[PDB]
Amino acid sequence: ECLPAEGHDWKAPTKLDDPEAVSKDPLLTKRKDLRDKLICSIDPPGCVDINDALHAKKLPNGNWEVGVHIADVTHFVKPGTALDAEGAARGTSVYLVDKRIDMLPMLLGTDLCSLKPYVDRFAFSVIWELDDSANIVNVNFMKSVIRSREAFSYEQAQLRIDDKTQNDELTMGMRALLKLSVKLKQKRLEAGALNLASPEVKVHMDSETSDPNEVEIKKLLATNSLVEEFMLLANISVARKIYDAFPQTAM
Amino acid sequence: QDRRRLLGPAAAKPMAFSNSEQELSLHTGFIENCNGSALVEARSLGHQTSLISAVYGPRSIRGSFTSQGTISIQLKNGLLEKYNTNELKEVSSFLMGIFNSVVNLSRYPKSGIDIFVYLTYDKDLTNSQISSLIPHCITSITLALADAGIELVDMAGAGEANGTVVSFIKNGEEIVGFWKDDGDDEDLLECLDRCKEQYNRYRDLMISCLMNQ
Amino acid sequence: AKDIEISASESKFILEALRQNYRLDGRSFDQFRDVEITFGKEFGDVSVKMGNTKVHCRISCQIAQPYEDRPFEGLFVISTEISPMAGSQFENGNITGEDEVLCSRIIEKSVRRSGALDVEGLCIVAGSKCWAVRADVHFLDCDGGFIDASCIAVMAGLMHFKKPDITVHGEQIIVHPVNEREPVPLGILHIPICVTFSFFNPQDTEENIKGETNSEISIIDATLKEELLRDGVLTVTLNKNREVVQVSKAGGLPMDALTLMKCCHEAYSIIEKITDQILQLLKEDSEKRNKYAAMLTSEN
Amino acid sequence: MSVQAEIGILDHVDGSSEFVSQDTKVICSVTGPIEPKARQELPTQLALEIIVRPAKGVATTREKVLEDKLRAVLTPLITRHCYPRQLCQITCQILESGEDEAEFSLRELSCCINAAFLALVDAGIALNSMCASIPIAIIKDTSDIIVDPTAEQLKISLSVHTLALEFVNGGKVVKNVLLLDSNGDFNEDQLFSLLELGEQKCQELVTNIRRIIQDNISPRLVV
Amino acid sequence: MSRLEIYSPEGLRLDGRRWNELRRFESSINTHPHAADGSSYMEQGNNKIITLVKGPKEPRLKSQMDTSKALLNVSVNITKFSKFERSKSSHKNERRVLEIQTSLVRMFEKNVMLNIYPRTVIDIEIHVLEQDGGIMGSLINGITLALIDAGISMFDYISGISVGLYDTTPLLDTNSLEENAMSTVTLGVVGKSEKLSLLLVEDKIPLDRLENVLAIGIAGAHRVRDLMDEELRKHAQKRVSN
RNA sequence: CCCCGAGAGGGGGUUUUUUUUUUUUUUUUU
Ligand SMILES: [Br-]
Ligand SMILES: [Br-]
Ligand SMILES: [Br-]
Ligand SMILES: [Br-]
Ligand SMILES: [Br-]
Ligand SMILES: [Mg+2]
Repeated sequence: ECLPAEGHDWKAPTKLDDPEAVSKDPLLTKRKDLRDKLICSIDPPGCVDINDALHAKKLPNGNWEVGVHIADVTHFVKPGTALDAEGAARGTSVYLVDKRIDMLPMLLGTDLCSLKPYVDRFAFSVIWELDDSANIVNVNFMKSVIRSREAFSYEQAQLRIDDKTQNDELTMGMRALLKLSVKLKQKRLEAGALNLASPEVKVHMDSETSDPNEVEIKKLLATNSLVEEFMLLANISVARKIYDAFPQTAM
Repeated sequence: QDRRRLLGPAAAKPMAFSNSEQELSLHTGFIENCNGSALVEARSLGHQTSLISAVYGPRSIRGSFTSQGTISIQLKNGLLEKYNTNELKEVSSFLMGIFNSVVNLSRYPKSGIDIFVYLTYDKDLTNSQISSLIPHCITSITLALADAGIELVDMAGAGEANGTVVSFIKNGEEIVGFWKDDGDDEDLLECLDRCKEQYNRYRDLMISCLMNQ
Repeated sequence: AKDIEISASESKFILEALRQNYRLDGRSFDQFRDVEITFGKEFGDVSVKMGNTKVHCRISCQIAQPYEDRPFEGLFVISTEISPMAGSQFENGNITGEDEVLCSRIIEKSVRRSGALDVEGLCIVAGSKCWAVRADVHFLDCDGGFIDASCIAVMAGLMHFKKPDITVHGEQIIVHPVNEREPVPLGILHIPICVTFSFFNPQDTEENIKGETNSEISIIDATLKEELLRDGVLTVTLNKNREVVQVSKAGGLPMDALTLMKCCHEAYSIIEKITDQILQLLKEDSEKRNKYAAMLTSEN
Repeated sequence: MSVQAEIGILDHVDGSSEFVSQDTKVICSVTGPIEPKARQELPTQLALEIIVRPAKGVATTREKVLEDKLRAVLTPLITRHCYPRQLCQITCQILESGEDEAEFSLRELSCCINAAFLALVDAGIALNSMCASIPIAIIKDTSDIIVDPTAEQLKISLSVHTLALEFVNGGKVVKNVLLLDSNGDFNEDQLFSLLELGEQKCQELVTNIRRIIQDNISPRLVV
Repeated sequence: MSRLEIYSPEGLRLDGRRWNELRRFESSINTHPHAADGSSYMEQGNNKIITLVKGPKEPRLKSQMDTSKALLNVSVNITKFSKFERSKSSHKNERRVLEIQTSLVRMFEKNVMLNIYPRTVIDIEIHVLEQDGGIMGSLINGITLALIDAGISMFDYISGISVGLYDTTPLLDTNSLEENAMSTVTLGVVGKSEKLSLLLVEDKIPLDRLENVLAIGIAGAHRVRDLMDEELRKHAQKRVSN
């Protein structure tokens, strides 16, 4: 019942200054507009619950503009509600080969909050301005509204980067992300980052019969290092900011 | 701790340790600071007492007007044995009633006679104890008042017997104060006789002190 | 005590000026005085200035033992003893007067009771040894606004103060001097700021009790002259988290509830500017001490 | 002896000052002559209300001694017979100790004397003469006499001294020794060597004070 | 975190009341005729308050005398047996109590016509026999009643009330248990008006909830005024009829 | 202004306190 009354036909307002939309959401004026940006999501094949979304542009001053966009779950789950209560209780959603026990309802996690492509979605965006050596010059945090250009798969994203046939603005940004990913991963390891390993097997259930028959191994593509490096970068900047604001109760 | 005294560190804890009928001494007028003073020392059995009395008056009272004088008595704890402030106040009240029957207040209009009794050294050597100190207080105050030159109807003295204290005047004919804690039942007559004997002895020594000294 | 004589002419003039949207210092009714914060050489030394109003706060701490009731919490006290230095109107050591006890209680409910300071982080060894933080406010010069000035002085001091670092070997406390290792800052849960409103009745009492249209005047952060001619006081404490820490309208001129709410919202805009201001002056002070530390090591 | 002082910094007081020596900073205020309380009244002379506030904590018996010694200096300085049955409030707020207050009160006392004098000058109260106070100390091994010692020097001292002299004739003639507070182990030879060097640095201080007073007050007056 | 049902889903509280119900309110006038010019015995819940008004009369010291108005004094005696756990120390000189006394004076200085009683003194003695939340509001009602009994002129009633805020649920007239589990707001409303003589918030309250809490308190205080007025007219009729 | 007297005399106009359901691997996307 704590879910939006609209349901699956919920939609971000076309205009962020519309009288009706502002009347219902007075915080909408603080919402930035990044629907002009080229956002894409790199997640596993059968991923419907998308949390992150990336983009990259080259600023006229030679520096790069990197933006990590995270699902705006806070806008839907409010403290005190039973939805928030159950969310805190579960703590996290468990992942099995069989099923997938969600922390939040399907309508919220696999649709509304999910940064699906081709649709306007609310998001909490973190935008950096960094040089070619991946050094942060400045960082800004802002709640925004985006529209994902395409929801890539890890194998699909890697092929589009390598083929060299597609040189569209999106792919050019994806390669820029990977190039900056190498720089960030380099500096991090030099700083003393660990490189542990435990690539567990993936149960390839026979999609022609019923019972599982094949056991393979998941391979780490360069796109996995792309996403990992920018997720870490996002978490670090946020950690510094929230601790500066709340030095005594920072999660 | 206190901003007016030096009581030392707060984490400090006080040191706790493990396990004739009466002999009198009287002196008067040794305190130049006041109008009258007395030193009363008594030694008997397993308890000795050395207390000092000091009379300040008659001095000014800047409030309304009174045809007679106003007496105040305050007992102070000494160095050794301590007593409850309540208990010292109670004895003070009991002493005020006594000397309001003896002091010729009519001779001191709009004046104040403040009597201080310092329980300087009260040793308890037994290897409500305040009842045994009362007769010595009355003796000190009487000596101090007489030494001060304050008019008295008669030499007020007292005695103590089994927690019962009674002060006499007029050769023991009448009573100016009666005090009784603990004790036994129907022992009034015995106490009156024993205290009158102490009263008589104390009065003789007091007169002997006020004259010869 | 020693009184301040106010003529009928002065009473009528200042009140009539308010009726014409005029206050003597030239401020606005909703205008808070410019707050100047100066840090001394030592940590915990802060000087707050609002116009002519001058207050000085000093934060200090010493090793002490916690109460039996609270073995995990440290000790924290706030002193605000007045002196004739702020004016002969104040009696030396008068800590029971109406205005004194109020001010003392406002600060206490704003900082102590509110839990602005993390007293749990003042504990060294539970039920044995802890830090005892002391905030001493010195009222140098009075031109009104002593509550607001004190609350800023205490908070700026607590956020600027740093206690000596401590390593613990069981019950053996190794107190590192500032020469050995750097001192450690205090834990601040929130930053409470006080804003005081002064009320004036331009008419008579009858029109205040039974009058239809309300006409009572309210000004923010009154000076001494405005403070001596007011009919009611309101002190509201908030923080950047948009929450009311405490509100105290202890009697005085009866005031409309909606007007009191308006004051709380007006005060929130002020406490936001003040809080950010304090933080900036703390950063620059830190940058100044570090730049000198670099120029001292380079020359060394 | 590189002290620094300001005059007339407080608004709601007849006179005020802020004296600073090294790390010792004291602000003082003076109101008077004004109406005295009945218990303060002196039939023929001026009554002095002297208050000393510590840098940390509340006023204790320690500051009560600072008030008493400061009284011994200020009392003969003021022409008290000019103000019969009248009061003069003198308040000192020590802002910074400049010394280990748990061990010493030397620098705070000298700074209070100098500040109180300056505040009396600012307030325009009848003074019989001028005055200056300096703290002196004698070190352990070297046994040298250090005028205006630092906090670190005090820690390793054998004796601590407060010297306040009364000057007349343009700050050249020592009228009297208002206060000499010597504490610790010392001999007669050390005492007079202290008094000889102490008088020199005191005379230098008065000259500096006279400069400060004229620099601040002259712009207020007319030519 | 409270394990007790402060406000059940059934809309019921620990004592049985709903969110907008006052406690048992019983006033009493002229309780101590031989001890004061005016007197009132207040029972608001488990709260028990004796209020004595002595005056207007001659000041005991001519030093403390105003020739333009009467001197108003209030002394609150919170007895050591007011709570469940007996307090060892006295509260006579407690800074919390001095503020309460000061607060009450500042309230009635602008209500009691002190100007028509120059060169006199009005002494208000209060004894709190039992305490159970909202003691400040009960103190206000006790003084207002006692002052009226003394025939001392005032412009209007001053009714006191406390309102708690349990997360989002406002609770009118809080007891000790509720005050320990949430922030409360104490109001002092003048007559039937919207004007507050006393606004007291000592614990944290969101800025958005404060206006609504005030609205609840003012409405509740008006009911307290009606009960005070009702009981007063009743006593008036029983006396004027003889 | 008020009180007093056959004759413009006198008296007053007030001075620190209701806060505690404890357990075995890094990171990223799921
Ligand atoms: Br679901
Ligand atoms: Br699209
Ligand atoms: Br001590
Ligand atoms: Br604790
Ligand atoms: Br002004
Ligand atoms: Mg993702």
